[PDB]
Amino acid sequence: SAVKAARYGKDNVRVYKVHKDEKTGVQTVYEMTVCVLLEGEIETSYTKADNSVIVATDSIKNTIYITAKQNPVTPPELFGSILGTHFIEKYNHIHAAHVNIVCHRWTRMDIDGKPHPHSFIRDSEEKRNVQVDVVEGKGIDIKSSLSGLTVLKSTNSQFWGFLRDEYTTLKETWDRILSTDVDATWQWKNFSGLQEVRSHVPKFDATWATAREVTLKTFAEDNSASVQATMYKMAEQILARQQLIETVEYSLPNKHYFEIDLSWHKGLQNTGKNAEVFAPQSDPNGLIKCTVGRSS
Amino acid sequence: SAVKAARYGKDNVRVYKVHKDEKTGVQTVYEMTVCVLLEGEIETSYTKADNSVIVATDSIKNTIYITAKQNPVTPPELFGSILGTHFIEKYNHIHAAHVNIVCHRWTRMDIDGKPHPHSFIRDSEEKRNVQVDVVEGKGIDIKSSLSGLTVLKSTNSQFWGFLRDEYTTLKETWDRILSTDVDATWQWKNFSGLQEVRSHVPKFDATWATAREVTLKTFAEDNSASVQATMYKMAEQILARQQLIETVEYSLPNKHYFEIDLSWHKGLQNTGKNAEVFAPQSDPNGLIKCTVGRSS
Amino acid sequence: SAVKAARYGKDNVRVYKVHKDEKTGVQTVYEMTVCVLLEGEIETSYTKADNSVIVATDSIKNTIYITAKQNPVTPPELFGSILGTHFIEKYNHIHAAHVNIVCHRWTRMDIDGKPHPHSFIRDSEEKRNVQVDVVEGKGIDIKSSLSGLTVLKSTNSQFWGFLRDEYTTLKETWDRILSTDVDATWQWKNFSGLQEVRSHVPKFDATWATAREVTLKTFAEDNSASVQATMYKMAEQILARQQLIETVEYSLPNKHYFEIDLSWHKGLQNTGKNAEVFAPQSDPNGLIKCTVGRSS
Amino acid sequence: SAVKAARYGKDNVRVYKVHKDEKTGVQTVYEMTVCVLLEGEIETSYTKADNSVIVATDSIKNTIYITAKQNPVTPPELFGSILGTHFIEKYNHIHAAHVNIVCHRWTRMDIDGKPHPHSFIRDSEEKRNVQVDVVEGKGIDIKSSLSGLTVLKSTNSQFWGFLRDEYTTLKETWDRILSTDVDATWQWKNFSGLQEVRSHVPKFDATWATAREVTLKTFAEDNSASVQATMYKMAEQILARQQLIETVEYSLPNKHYFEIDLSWHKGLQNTGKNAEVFAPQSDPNGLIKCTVGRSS
Ligand SMILES: O=c1[nH]c(=O)c2nn[nH]c2[nH]1
Ligand SMILES: O=c1[nH]c(=O)c2nn[nH]c2[nH]1
Ligand SMILES: O=c1[nH]c(=O)c2nn[nH]c2[nH]1
Ligand SMILES: O=c1[nH]c(=O)c2nn[nH]c2[nH]1
Ligand SMILES: [K+]
Ligand SMILES: [K+]
Ligand SMILES: [K+]
Ligand SMILES: [K+]
Ligand SMILES: [K+]
Ligand SMILES: [K+]
Ligand SMILES: [K+]
Ligand SMILES: [K+]
Repeated sequence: SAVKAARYGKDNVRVYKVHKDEKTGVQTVYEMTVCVLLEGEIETSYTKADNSVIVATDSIKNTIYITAKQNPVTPPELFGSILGTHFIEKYNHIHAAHVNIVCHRWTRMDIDGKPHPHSFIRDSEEKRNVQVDVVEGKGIDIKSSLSGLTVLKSTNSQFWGFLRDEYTTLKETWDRILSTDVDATWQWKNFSGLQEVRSHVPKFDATWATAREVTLKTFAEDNSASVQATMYKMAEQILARQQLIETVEYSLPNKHYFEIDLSWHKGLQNTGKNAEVFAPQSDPNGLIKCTVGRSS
Repeated sequence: SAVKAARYGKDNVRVYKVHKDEKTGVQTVYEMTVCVLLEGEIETSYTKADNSVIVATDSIKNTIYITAKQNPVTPPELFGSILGTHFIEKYNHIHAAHVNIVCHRWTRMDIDGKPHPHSFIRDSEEKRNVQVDVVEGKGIDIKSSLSGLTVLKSTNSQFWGFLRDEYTTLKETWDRILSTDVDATWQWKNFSGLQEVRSHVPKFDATWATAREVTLKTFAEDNSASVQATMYKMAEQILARQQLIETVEYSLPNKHYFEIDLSWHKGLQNTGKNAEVFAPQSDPNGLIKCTVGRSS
Repeated sequence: SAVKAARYGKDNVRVYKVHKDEKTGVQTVYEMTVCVLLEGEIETSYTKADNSVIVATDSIKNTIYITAKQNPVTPPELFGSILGTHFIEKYNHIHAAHVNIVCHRWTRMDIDGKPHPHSFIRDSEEKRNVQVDVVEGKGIDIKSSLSGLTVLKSTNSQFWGFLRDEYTTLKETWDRILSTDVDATWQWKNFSGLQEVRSHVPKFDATWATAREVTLKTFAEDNSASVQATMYKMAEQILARQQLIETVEYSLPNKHYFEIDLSWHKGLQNTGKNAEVFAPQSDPNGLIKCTVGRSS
Repeated sequence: SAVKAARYGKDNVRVYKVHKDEKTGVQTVYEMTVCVLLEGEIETSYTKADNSVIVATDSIKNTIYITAKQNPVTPPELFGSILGTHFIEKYNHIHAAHVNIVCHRWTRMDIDGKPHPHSFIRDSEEKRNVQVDVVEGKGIDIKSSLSGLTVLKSTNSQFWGFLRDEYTTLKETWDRILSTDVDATWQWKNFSGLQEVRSHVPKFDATWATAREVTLKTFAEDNSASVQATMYKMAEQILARQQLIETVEYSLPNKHYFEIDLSWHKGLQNTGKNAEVFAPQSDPNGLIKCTVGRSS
């Protein structure tokens, strides 16, 4: 027995930060949940009860608050990079910092057609996330993503031409409902360190916007041949609009809505072109995944 | 031993309905979760294993789909009334139908500044609900509500002047964060039956809008003296804008955001007027309730 | 507009307490989640921004910890009564205290066939709860319950003889699966105050045990004619074994397990007497309720 | 743009299976949730709308039921291997099958001290899982695990000697509460195919038992120097008791229970050796991970 891999830290650290413009009086809020796990020469904490190598997770928690107090918390890619870099620069024996950040939505309220200076609404459970891995001597690897974006289209979704054998019962369809929870991730080119990350700061919010916009427009306008075909179109467009991204990954559940045959009741017609009332299925659900990169 | 009270039925029935305009091609979707519990001369099903008095919950499920297929599913107040009335009119021994409906949000997508004809987004977990109790010989009682409306204001919330004794540690404040999940219910005047409910149909969507609008504006503009004082203002305004409502009830959690003293670290100032980074508290939470009616 | 009803306090207060026997070294842990809402002459806090009538919810939180420190936290019926009584005795303007307690399971671990002195396991999400309403001049009303007790029987459950009409599709069955999450509540005779509650302390744990035992044995041995018939048998037995209880209420979901016809695949037989593989249904679910009292 | 990676299938497929002994009348139930994702020459389904390469996820669902009907569903390692092998043997273009199975607990009820023939109870949310990856030409890789095993010890947990600097506030302790949700995984040596997996069937249940037993005993008896030190002891013991396992991985959250200083209230002593009432913390939580292998 020997330690082959190990990391530890503090998870689920909720953090809120407010910015107050003294000139305009407008306030802006940010809320996130942070997790920081460290790697390094810490094996002895596991094998010899040597806690001298342990930067207490409680201390990691304090550090998250302190860093948020002295640095911008947005874009999350930047905050994560600053936070991760701190650990590998401050502690000689810590060689990797793994920072995950989940950003919660606090959209400014519009009252009587005017943006309110200090009132916000949680419009959607959709999240914007980042996974920032700061590895000593190996720069900063960043994976940005949007998740929990739940959508549905009532038509212009099809699924036919699939393999049919003795295990097949699914009927081909040229008009079905398509609903999913979008989980899209774009992996950035490795960054040499904080300076390079900072040099590209504007691209983070811009690329998130691009990803979300491409996602929504493609979902709404593509007369889908399958979840697979539609998600690929999203990925290729995103790669074409941001050269600093290496790959785009999508994980999409096919949240099924089943037709309900009611012909047994007074010959009521509710299937095919007559389908109006459907039964949303909680489970099971198809799960379609794809990682798209640039061709050589 | 004897049955003092009893009701049974089907809960968590997911229902989706689509409307397709053949003229414009625009489609509109509706999704809800329905629960129908019946009351009546059914005691023998419990005491003598007499299932002859039982309208199978599976049949109640079928009835929900059938009713949704042959009637409008909006406003929910109407659908609930139609569904409830069906049970007490169809079965002589059933004297009460309790219908609960949770409406899920499927907001039409805007693509390139134009509303899309058949694509929707789940913008928020906020729900619009109704509890419709159809009692034979006693009309229809309806309670409408909005829930899961999560908001936050970064200032203009205060709390001072409260009772202070040996159990008190809370410091008075003239500037704090206020965040809550709004659960507001407006109880309608009893309706004599389906005809009367139908005669007031336009008022349901209109009153829901009023309640939501009053909620948001009051929350955003009231320099709150307490959750209690602010919620009362919301209630009185709603009662003043809809004569057919008898009471307005609010249940609001005070989702605390605690200041974080960081002065122990290099004299960092993060409290009082210097407070920027806060610790959102998952629990516990204050819970403030109030039912407001008209004065005599 | 006027306040018709109002209550406020602190919800979701997590509390852990440990007892350490200095003689044996054996430690025993207790964990619960408490909610205390107060009623009284507090209308002005809502109508006039008068916080002088408000016992801060933060103070209510402190009081919960203090009371747990100076009193037994079990049985929950007792702790709830002590806590509720404190508020109506300490504050002249507070006339009702509503205490809800959810008790979490921390069962002592058995290691090598011997009970461990200080290690515990969360065996099941099943909870033991109490709702204690202390009303000045009207004694103490207590509702005890067990919830989250999930069970399943693979046979000896039937359902036939139910009403059949044009809305019915359910096939009669003489052998089906029955699974539910038991929520059982026994309402105690009103107690005049703390002294009377204390005089009956042993009966609380004893009655909870009786309720759980009757529930499990009846569920396992009754060749069920319906959920209704089986739950009634449980209720009548509990009432017969504890004279101080006035009513017993059950709320049981019928968590359906559907047969899967596989005859389309190589004539595979998986229905009726050949049924082996089933599809558990997440939703919808039947919901059966009954409140049983003593006959006159 | 080109597909770099892709897999798809059906997730959250609930499955129940019952075994009925005609001789004794004793019935035994099994319930699980299955996910099967396939890999292979399917890129064209994403890039050219070529569904001919798609084995419908609905068909994958049917296959799960069929396989469960014609094969043992336990141990899960075996069922997963059989199911995964089916896909790569049946479809020439499918080269990998990824099978995840979550086993739910249905423990036989004991009534009056006797095991009941057909009644079960969900004793704990603890799960037994497997991840079976069947790769054509590369055998079968299996990762077995237990998760959701929630435990707590009230003493014999310590944490001192950790790094202390300007970010540290945590006080050293020689007596604290330790609670966690155990997630333990043991990775098996690669198996050449179904025959080899079948040849080791008895070892699966035996090793799961060993892992659970070592986990519970070590947690209860180790006067813990840290979560790190205690989890390592568990891992090394498991590796020493099953030669066919290559690594053991633990992921443990440190679910904090904070002391509550009540000295501000009548000098009440509730800290240090006087600590009785604690505040369980929902978040944040430490997260400690380690993968232990055999030394060379
Ligand atoms: O067991 C522990 N391990 C840790 O790494 C730690 N950090 N703070 N408290 C802790 N406890
Ligand atoms: O036990 C049952 N009670 C019911 O009321 C019912 N309705 N459908 N199936 C049922 N099973
Ligand atoms: O708005 C508030 N109402 C209350 O009753 C209270 N108690 N503590 N803090 C509070 N804030
Ligand atoms: O879009 C889809 N992709 C699939 O792979 C599939 N399988 N069944 N239905 C499906 N729909
Ligand atoms: K370093
Ligand atoms: K699918
Ligand atoms: K009737
Ligand atoms: K409060
Ligand atoms: K009083
Ligand atoms: K039912
Ligand atoms: K193959
Ligand atoms: K920790």
